[PDB]
Amino acid sequence: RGASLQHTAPFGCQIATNPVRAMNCAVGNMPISIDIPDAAFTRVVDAPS
Amino acid sequence: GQFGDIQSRTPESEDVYANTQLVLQRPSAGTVHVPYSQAPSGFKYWLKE
Amino acid sequence: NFNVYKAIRPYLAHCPDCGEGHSCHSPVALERIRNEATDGTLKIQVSLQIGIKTDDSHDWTKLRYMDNHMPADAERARLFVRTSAPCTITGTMGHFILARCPKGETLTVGFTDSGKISHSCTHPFHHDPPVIGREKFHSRPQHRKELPCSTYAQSTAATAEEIEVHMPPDTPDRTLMSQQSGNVKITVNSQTVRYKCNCGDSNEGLTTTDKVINNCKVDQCHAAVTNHKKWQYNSPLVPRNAELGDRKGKVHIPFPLANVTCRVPKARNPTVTYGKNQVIMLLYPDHPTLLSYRNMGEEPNYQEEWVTHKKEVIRTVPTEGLEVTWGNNEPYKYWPQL
Amino acid sequence: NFNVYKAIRPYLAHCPDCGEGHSCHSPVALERIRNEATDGTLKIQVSLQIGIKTDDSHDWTKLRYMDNHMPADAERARLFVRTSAPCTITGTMGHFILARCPKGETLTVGFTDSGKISHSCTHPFHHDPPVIGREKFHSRPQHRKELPCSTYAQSTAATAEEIEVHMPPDTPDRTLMSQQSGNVKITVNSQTVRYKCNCGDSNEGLTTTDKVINNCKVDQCHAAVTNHKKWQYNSPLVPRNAELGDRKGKVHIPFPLANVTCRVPKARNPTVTYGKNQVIMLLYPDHPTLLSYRNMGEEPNYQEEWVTHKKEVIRTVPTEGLEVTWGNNEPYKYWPQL
Amino acid sequence: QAVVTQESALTTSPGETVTLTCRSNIGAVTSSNCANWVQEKPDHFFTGLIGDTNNRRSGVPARFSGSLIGDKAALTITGAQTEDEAIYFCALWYNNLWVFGGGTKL
Amino acid sequence: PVMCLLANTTFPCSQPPCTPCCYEKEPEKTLRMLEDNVMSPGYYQLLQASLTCSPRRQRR
Repeated sequence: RGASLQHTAPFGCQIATNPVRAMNCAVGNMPISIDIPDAAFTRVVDAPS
Repeated sequence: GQFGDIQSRTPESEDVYANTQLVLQRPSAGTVHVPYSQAPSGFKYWLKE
Repeated sequence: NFNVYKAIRPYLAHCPDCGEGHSCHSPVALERIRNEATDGTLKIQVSLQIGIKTDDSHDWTKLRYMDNHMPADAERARLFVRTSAPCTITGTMGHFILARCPKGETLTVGFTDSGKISHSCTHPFHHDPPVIGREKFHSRPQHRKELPCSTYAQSTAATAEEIEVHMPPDTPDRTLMSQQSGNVKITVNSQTVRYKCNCGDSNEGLTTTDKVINNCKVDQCHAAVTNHKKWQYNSPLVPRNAELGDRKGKVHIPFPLANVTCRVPKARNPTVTYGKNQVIMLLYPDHPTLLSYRNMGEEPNYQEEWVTHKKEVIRTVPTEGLEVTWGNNEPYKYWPQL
Repeated sequence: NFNVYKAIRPYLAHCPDCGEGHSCHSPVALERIRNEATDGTLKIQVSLQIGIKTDDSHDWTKLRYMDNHMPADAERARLFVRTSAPCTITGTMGHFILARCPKGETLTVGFTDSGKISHSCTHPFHHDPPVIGREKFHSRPQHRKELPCSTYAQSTAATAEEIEVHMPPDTPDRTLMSQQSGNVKITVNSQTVRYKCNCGDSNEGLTTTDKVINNCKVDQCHAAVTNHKKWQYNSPLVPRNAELGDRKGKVHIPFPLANVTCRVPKARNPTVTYGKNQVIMLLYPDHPTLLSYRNMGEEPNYQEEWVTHKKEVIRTVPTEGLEVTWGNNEPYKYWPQL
Repeated sequence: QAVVTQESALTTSPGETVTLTCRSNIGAVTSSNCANWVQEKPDHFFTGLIGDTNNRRSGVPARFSGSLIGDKAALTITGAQTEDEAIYFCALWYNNLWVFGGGTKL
Repeated sequence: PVMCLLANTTFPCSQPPCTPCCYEKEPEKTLRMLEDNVMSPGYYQLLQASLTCSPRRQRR
């Protein structure tokens, strides 16, 4: 039988199955692009000194 | 887990130097069962060793 | 309705482990001891029709087999299975028998007959349990980890169940040859008496009544009863019909396996003295524990060990880290403290 | 007089491994497996009145399992102790049952019910006591020394022993109130029935009357059976005073252990050939035989091994002497003379 | 077996003792079963005619009491009348749910 | 909707080609019919219909 992908997790990996899932796939980068509303950012006069 | 986990400061003494790692576990599922994990007999291990 | 035991016919089989070194035509033929039970429910095939009354109906205290060309009905209590210990009987439906028996390499099926006829069914039954969790624990646990596993349940209804029954070859009988003394004065008893007489002229006949032969000895007449009254579970250990081809039926079967769960143990994780990149975990396992260390990054070096006594694993923990899956619990984390 | 079951009560506790994997509230639940005895006396804590009569008789043939609001008395031979197989029960009184079983890791204390309900409490009972001696003994010796060890002795005196005889918990009672015609004509039938309707108004009362309620839960009238007549030796399976404070009691505890001395055998004298500084001894053990050879003086060299097959160990006999002990006989000293 | 049953023709007169059976076959209908001879009207008007297995049935006539009588919960309408004359629906319950049997049309 | 064929005619499934009540009287004819419907999908409903508690000693 042997150890499964959870039992044999390289990469610091979290093995998931049915469906296969990289829970804690410890690798790489994630590009997060937040186009937020700019009116959330109060201006240079909007802040205290 | 030490050989001498129950320390009798007197031979029929009233004090017991004992840190057995008796950790209470989660409750019994719908039935009154004491979920409580402890270390084994350290003098029973001293009986074993 | 479901008169499948009425459709059943008790037929004994020449088993090899019958007791005293002699296996014979007993009603206790272990046909196919299925080890498909993922949780540990053994599905054995029995030579009797277990759970069958004398009229083919339910015998709620009775066990059914074929005794002496008739139904061999007995008590349902005495039919036991000794694999290595007194086995936990699950169910008796037809040939199908449910076993929560002990672990072993052999299996005898010892059934107490009506005249105390303890028929043995001896074979190698390598009863070995499958592993749940990391701990080598045998018992049925009080609390612990949920393992969704198999279980060879005793579903007696034949949903995908099909036993190959058939009218077998002719049941031989030494009483069918009658004392005609040099005549063939064969008594029938109402059976399909295929008598091959060893004398002149008509030394044949699938007779239905008693005959009288001239010039043919009683040792010449080989008589047998026509085994064509019911479908019997046509396994290889039974004498199949050489007078039949493939004319055989398939009836519902017992013992349907299903998916169940199990409770496993998670033992007390020992103290971990943390020194420089190395934590000594003084674990005291009470079952044979699977403790695994894995690297926290790409190069895992996936070590695993089975524990019998207490031991202090000096885990040289990486800077990437170490996953320590001991017991049945979640694996411990090792990040090196700066 | 000591009617120990008078303040006693057979308490059916949820033993998890009862047989067939299911937990059940049987009184043969293994409360406390006292494995303290050095000589093999295992004291199983019995949740029923094992050895005590159900009617409070002191009867060795009567084991009263406190079944369903009554004492149900069964035969004394209904209990076995299958650890690896059924072991020899030495005695059984009330809450205690001290016996001698074989080697094993699970322990199912089987008990006979009144309908033969084999309450076989299966816990993990890792029973194998490490015996002292120069050989790994199995049975009682022909001639051998009585080494002092423990023994769970058969005096059932409740002095220097105690059970935590706390208050009996209130029994749950779904059996009391009926759904008269589909509606609330509920009954008490003679207890401290903590009745509580599934609606306001009639929603309380620890009385013994009937409930005339409508439009609501007929099953919503949920009640309890109050038993203020006896305490119980407060086993951890039993639900304690969370519907109580700390009003707990204490009573005696039987089956008290004391010291004994068990006779163990010593093996045959091995064949010893003494050549030039060399003492070759051929030990053939009947058990795992401790053979230890050391110096007779300041250089210890205290080597020792358990022996399992025939072994012709050649000790280079020291000038300070070869002190060897191979089995339970006293050791040979070697003076390497000449 | 669902029978609060009785004699199939056992009725009283106008003001007569309509003594029907509403009982089980092996003995009585229950009292916590409420073996009664309840009312059965035009359009099958179920109600307490004589109900509760020892007691009366209010909303049925002033005579109707389902009790221990006959060979069952005896639905004794002591003054069951021309307005009380209907199906004495023999009710037998299990102490969880009450089931009407056939009843006796008085 | 089924097509039972008991060597006589293409009858329905449960009301077979010569079904029902096959096992209580002609058990060898039931064995030939279980040769048919053991190889027959529509006679699988005769293997459960005139087979599965549908013999000639069927009491209903």
